[PDB]
Amino acid sequence: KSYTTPKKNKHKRKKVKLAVLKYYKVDENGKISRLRRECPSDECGAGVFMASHFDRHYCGKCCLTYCF
Amino acid sequence: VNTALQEVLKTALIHDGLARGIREAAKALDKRQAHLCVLASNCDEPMYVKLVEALCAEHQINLIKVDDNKKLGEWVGLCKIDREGKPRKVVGCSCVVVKDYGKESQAKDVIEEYFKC
Ligand SMILES: [Zn+2]
Repeated sequence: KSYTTPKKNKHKRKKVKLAVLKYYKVDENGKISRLRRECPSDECGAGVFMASHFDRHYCGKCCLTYCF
Repeated sequence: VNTALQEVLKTALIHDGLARGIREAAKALDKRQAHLCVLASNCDEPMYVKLVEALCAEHQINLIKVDDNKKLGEWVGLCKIDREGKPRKVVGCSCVVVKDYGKESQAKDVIEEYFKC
């Protein structure tokens, strides 16, 4: 119930709809292009992409952050 | 060819070679094992048609058009419950990839000969 300590919620997943639009892009022809890099690890898949933050990125199963 | 698509979907469901969704289809085409694909046409997609044929028609693509997603959704069986009549609440399915290992059947040769042309 409502105790003295206030309730703090967890990391709620916001409904970022139509994220598939951020996966690829369409040119005039049928060729494809991407804005995300590819993780070369064997634990990562060939199609598994990598995140996009302001300075660095973040993998999936790999969880490697390539920094300069 | 409707019964051929029905029996190859039953083969994929009976051998667990059927997969649902578009992100796994993207992973399958990027990993270069996508052999069979079924598209959707005349649906509620506002600008997704050019996107879905742009990310679909790369190489070795069999063009199969389903008129309704909801008719496709009950065909795939996203919510295949209450089999003694009508399903309760089904939502239509998007484009899927069929990586089925059942290449030997009574009509797989007919399917491959139809897709040879
Ligand atoms: Zn990685």
